[PDB]
Amino acid sequence: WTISKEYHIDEEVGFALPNPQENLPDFYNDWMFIAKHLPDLIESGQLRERVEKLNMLSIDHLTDHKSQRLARLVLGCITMAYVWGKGHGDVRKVLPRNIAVPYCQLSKKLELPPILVYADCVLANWKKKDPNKPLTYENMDVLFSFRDGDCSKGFFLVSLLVEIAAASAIKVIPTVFKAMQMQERDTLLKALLEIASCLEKALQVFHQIHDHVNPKAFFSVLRIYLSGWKGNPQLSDGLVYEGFWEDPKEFAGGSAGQSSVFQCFDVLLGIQQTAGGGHAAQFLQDMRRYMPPAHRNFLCSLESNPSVREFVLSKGDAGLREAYDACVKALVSLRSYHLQIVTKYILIPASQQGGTDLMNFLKTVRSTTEKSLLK
Ligand code: HEM
Ligand SMILES: O[C@H](C[C@H]1c2c(F)cccc2-c2cncn21)[C@H]1CC[C@H](O)CC1
Repeated sequence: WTISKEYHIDEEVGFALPNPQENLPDFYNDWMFIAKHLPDLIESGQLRERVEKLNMLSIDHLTDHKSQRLARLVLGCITMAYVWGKGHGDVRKVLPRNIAVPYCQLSKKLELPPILVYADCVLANWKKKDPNKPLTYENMDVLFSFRDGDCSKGFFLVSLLVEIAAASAIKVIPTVFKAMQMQERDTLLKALLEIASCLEKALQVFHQIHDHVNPKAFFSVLRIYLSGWKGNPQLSDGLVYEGFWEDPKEFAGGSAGQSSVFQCFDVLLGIQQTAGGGHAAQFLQDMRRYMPPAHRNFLCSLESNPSVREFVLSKGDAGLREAYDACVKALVSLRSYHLQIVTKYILIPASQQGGTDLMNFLKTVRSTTEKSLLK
């Protein structure tokens, strides 16, 4: 009773793909070579030609979901490398048909947009060095990078380690809703203290970012390859997916608003982050379309259950209010620390070279979390 079945949420890894596939069938060896040698092919300036000189491979040889997730990540990384190139200005506004058609095919099959997404580069872009050793940074590695010294391993692994840390709270969600219907007051308080404990533990995981991500490398390099073609001046009308669409289609770039973890606690605790017409709420709602289907289904199914904030508010129980508030406080702590990280990794490098609009969105989301406190 957690239903890792219907909503595809693993007990230890959570929204992450449990044990992602490292290699694709030999049929797709031409795809795998490009994706694995992206730093070299970009630096040498022969990535684009090597992509242009590909044959349209059929997505029919991708049998299981794991291989379909790998190919999504493989083609997603190739697309970002093709579009952005060296990342200095020369942008390709047309994705070749031999890449654009199979990518769009597999994208429709997995109900995800044809752009690199959080679920590709974080949830499915990992492996454990020794399978018998635990899930720790030191025992882990990413499958794909963009450039040498892009700090993508540190960026993707720390996001994943945070996502895994938060999974420990997702398994107590059924207990929260059942304790509410059965009116098991003490169980609900204990369940809320357990969620708060897990979110407090996930804050220490964030600390690891400083050890494996450099401000200059993230801002001047990594940031470029995660950028998309929705509201982007250097791709005004979007990107053309050759032989699939007639018109250039606009797709949003990489966003952690695509992480189901933070969105599900915002829903669970009844923090009005999606409710309203404002930019912040609209953006977070849009990013749900960039999540795997089972995961966006879990978020609306949580919305379909009675409110935890309203239940706690309906009772003159200080102990239940304190437990609920510990969860909210743990979320404000994560977002307050995250705002400090964004100052180091975006605000300062930008000053030594937009960023204010990103700061406003984050401060608003944090504000909304802060205002959800009962007191
Ligand atoms: C170098 C470190 C990091 C930087 C520079 C960074 C930057 C940003 C920026 C600029 C945003 C603005 C909105 C967007 O994504 O479109 C954002 C949002 C977000 N980031 Fe990070 N981030 C970092 C690390 C992390 C990590 C490790 C996580 C863990 C999962 C994370 C979780 C989030 C979440 C959940 C959001 C959505 C806003 C919210 O719900 O508060 N970020 N981040
Ligand atoms: O915030 C965006 C980046 C986004 C993101 C990925 F994309 C991939 C993996 C993890 C994360 C993450 C953590 N916290 C924010 N994120 C960033 C992308 C480039 C844009 O130009 C500016 C926003």
